[PDB]
Amino acid sequence: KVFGRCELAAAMKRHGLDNYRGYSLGNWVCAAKFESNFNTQATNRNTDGSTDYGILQINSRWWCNDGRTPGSRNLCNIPCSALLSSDITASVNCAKKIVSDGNGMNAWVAWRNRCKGTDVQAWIRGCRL
Repeated sequence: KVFGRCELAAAMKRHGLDNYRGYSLGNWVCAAKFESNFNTQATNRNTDGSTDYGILQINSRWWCNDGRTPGSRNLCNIPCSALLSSDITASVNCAKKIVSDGNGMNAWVAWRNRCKGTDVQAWIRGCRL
């Protein structure tokens, strides 16, 4: 599924991500925009042999099981394929674990390089939330 911007904002808010770990909704929408272009089906191989999955590009070395990643810990206890569903529940639940792991949203490369420190409120401008 390719979400619209406000569509994803609404879903993320319903699932409790606005201000989760102190990260405003705009931070999570900006992260999704630059990680996946709001596409639940997005996948991208990493050099270490892991792959990132879904709207928040969750990695198969630590978080989800894809059956082909050396060193995989599956800390979200989910198949990586679950993170590609049109239903974002699994991605949200796993993202909550990741952002709680110590370094906050810095886990998300694209957030750190493209969202952190910017006017992230713009990402929810116009939305009825």
